[PDB]
Amino acid sequence: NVEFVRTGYGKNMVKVLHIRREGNHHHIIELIANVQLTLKTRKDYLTGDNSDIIPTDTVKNTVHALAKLKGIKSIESFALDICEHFLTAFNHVTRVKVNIDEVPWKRLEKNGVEHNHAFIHCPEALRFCEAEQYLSKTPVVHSGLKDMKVLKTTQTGFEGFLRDRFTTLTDAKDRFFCTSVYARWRYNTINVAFDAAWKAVKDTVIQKFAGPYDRGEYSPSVQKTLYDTQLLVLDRIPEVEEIEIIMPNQHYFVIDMTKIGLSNKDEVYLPLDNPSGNITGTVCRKP
Amino acid sequence: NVEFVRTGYGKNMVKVLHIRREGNHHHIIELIANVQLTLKTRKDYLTGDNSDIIPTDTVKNTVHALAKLKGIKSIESFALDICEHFLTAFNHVTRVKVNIDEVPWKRLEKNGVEHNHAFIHCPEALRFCEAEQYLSKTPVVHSGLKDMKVLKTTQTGFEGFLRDRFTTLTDAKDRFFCTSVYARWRYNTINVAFDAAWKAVKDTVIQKFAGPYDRGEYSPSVQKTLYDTQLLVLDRIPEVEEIEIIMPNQHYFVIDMTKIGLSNKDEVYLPLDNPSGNITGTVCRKP
Amino acid sequence: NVEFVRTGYGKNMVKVLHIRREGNHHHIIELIANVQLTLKTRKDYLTGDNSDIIPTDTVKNTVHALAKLKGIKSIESFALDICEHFLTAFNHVTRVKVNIDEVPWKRLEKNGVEHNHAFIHCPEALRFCEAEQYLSKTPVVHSGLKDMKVLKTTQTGFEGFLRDRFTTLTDAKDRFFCTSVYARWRYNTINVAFDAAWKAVKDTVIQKFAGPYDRGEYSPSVQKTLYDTQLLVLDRIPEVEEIEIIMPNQHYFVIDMTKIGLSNKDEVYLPLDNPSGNITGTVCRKP
Amino acid sequence: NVEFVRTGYGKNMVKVLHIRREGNHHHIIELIANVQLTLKTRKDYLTGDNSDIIPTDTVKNTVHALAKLKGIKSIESFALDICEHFLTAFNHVTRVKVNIDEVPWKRLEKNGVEHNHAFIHCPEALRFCEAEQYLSKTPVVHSGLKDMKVLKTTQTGFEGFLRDRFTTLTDAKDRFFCTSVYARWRYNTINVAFDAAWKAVKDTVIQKFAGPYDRGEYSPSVQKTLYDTQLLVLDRIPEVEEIEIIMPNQHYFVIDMTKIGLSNKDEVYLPLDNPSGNITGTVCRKP
Repeated sequence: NVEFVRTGYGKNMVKVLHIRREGNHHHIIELIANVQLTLKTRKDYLTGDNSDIIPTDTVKNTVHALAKLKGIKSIESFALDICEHFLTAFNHVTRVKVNIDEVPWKRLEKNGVEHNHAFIHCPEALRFCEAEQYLSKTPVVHSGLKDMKVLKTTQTGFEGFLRDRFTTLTDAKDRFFCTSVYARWRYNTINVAFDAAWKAVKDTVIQKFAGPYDRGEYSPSVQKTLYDTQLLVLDRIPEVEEIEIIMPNQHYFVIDMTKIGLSNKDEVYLPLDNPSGNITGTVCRKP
Repeated sequence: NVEFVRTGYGKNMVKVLHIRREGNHHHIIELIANVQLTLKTRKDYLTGDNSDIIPTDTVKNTVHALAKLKGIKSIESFALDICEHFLTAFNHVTRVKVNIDEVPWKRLEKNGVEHNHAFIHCPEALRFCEAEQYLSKTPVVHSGLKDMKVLKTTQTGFEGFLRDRFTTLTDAKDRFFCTSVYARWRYNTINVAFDAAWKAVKDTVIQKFAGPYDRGEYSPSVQKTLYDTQLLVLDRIPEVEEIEIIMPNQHYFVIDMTKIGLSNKDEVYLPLDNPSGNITGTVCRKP
Repeated sequence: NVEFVRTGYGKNMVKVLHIRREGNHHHIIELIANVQLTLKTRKDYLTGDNSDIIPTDTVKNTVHALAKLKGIKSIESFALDICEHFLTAFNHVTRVKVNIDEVPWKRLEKNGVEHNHAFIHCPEALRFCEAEQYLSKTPVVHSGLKDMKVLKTTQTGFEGFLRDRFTTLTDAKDRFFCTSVYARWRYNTINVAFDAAWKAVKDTVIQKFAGPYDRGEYSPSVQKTLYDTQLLVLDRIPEVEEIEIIMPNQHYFVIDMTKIGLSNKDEVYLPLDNPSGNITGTVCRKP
Repeated sequence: NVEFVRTGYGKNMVKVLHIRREGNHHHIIELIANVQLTLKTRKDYLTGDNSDIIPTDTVKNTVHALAKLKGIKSIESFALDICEHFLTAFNHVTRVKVNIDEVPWKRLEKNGVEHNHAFIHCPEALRFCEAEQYLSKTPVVHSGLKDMKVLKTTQTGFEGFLRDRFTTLTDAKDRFFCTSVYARWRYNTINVAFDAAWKAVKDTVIQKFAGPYDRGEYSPSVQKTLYDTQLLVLDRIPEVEEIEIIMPNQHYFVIDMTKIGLSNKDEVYLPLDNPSGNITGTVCRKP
């Protein structure tokens, strides 16, 4: 024979919007939710016995209901509520994992004035989270951002690297740096101001990336920029225990025009989709 | 036997970023361009004669070159320069059409302070344009916006429609209205303040959709909203001669939970991707 | 001040699958349909009067309904039925347009035996159609194929073209030719064997592109290959009156490796997404 | 303060096509590659020291060069060569992980003869792999298939499930089953006939999904179909050690037409993108 390494089932792509009407003032949150369950029994896989299966339509129905019953403050707490539900409202469930994405609605805003009930879509950075809980254990939550495409046109360089027989790249004291940042962090407590924690992380990444809006900040290696950002998050948000960052390097190359008799000294650039540099890192607090 | 009704060829997906730097204060524009040429001879089609063909690679080189030589003030004027170039540098080109999309870079901004050289991607709406010119004739420019996703949670209704065998819909005094607006307008002259124009059209659409940030504005049929915005655009911008608008109705339905013994008082909603209402309209000035 | 040039509304992305079970042998057709209606009255746009509006939900319901009632033999005939219905079941509808996309289900098959009820998704090319009819007029049908990606590794060249100030490209005796074909043709009668005609066009396109299967056939100009195919379709199918073809030129370049001291003698190629050649043409029968 | 958990960097989306010409017979492989390296030194993150950095542009060139130098027989073998190189041509590299996706070119074929140099795109299923190697250690290869959309119109059901407060679903003896299979397996030796292994796994999955092309095989639970496929994969291919399979449930629901006074007798269906059932599992050989 064989041996199970891992099982799970659930409903994916459960889209939902929750509204809270105050005055004429509406609060809105829309997300796409994915829930996975692990069972104590594997008779479902072994012999096709369905008697312990919560039907995927039902888990769909449950997410909708919990939205009504518990309400939705943040994507994280909702995830935690879904988790706790499947672990306490049932007995044969050993593990539940919720991954949800938030739909980036932004309240319409004419300088300081905010519309009571109109919103526009602004994918600046995309918010997501995950909450995973084992039966009778304290839950684990990750939060993160993705697709934050930022661009700086100077105060970046790359020099003094290893040259080998396959190397053709020449040194550069100045070059574009364009990325689409992805970040994912684990919390040390279930007790966090999630909305606020999130904002802080985001603001940190953009900040160490851009530096002072005046003179900028020179960055000599995206590795070092990446590490410096990690450390800054860990100081500002004590409840973050671990942080992972992915920074693609989406290239803009100066178009050489000598073969057509023009001298293009860094006016016109060719944005190149593929391929792309990729720079990663995951750091945690010394236990 | 047969007859040509229409020919064209060129290069598509020509990406470019043009930068203009004042020391540490940098200005940028990035776009994706498509250009098409029509030739006087069809010997290329009839007999495979390449004697009159301007290679697509040359069209690419040219878009690159003109970006350096002419600079890029707007995606529209860039579009007009490409049209003019191929009609005057050659004798046998009868028509040229350039369709271009702007990559929506936004200068980074915190609390009134704006970064000298850093950008974020937050597409309220995506900008695009077209310029089409025949030999020795005056060129025609269209400009437009797309993928502007907006949501209204109230101040919309839909009642008093026709019932037939297939109608199941009941009257509604109040409901969500969500759309992803697309608009395209033909200018009556090449003499336009393009940046201010495009923004003016956008702001008009958002303002008429949302209404006052105080109370909103009721709309009984999206057709009328569509029509009203058209008229409003024709008042606000004299150089616009014709305007087309497509408004999807991307649906948000109140989830019935009675089958699970809960009463959902318009709190939790189901976003439904497909299908979607589609309401279009095209209006021009009466000569 | 103003004047309508064009109006229309409807429901889009209406997905539907129809099944016809004879023995244990199931026949299936799945499509995504979008229908647009034009009304005699414009009081809906002008004054928010909905009394002539056939609700888009009803348009949705009707497409589901006609499917049961008329059944679905082809997307073209279904499109024609939708047309006929809205024109004959109402009097205030002046125009209806149905554009349909077909989901490329292919019956599962191992060694000549065909599963009675299992299917796999292998979109060699994607099929679509359009039907447009004016009140009490004879309808017009278009059919076409899209996203048919094919590649040749030889028997193509591009020499004897124009050099101008911006040309850098040299003669090429041999090169890859890769495209993603789009074709769209109008029938001169509603009386067509649609499944057979469509297949005929497709086979013509690939055959004139690729064959004979041994040594292939040299083509000196993509313009000419496109054209010869237009003539071959017009010879094989008397009911096609007009045909349009678009062929992107998706580039594969031999990677120059001399700068790293290797000689790449046309072994390793760079597939490049952007930019792309584009070659178009529309010819019709000499009336 | 802190301590590293995981570092890595490289080039992503490296596209490559390798051609091998015999007679008139051309062989082709087109793939897209991702390479990640881990270094012994962390001076790069700590202080922005680049003296140990192999530039991503170099990794791109290395990949290109290796395609020419070593050739490309399978995407797995190419992956292993890239691993091998960076670990042996250098000293400071502690780990390399390469991920490759294959572009599904299929040789064009009519009436028993196969074209010598023409291909068409039929992603029946999409192939991919991963090779990860630590310095001086034995490398690990995973391979997989994805986006295999298969559909059956009968021989599936779902009954005898667990009921709770949020359940509305009723027993169902017969229903459509549409999935888009994803499977990924680890080999216990890097010494494998990859092309055949791949193919066997693929055919096994479509095999067990459809049952006999005559009567099908009744299936009561995708968990069992899932598990059943996993064991047949492990018995037919001794070199796969662990197997992961994910199967979405892309729903096709019978359209109730009674509210418009029709009986839709399991003829017409609504395909639903969202939400989707999801059933996963990972089983391995017991050590």
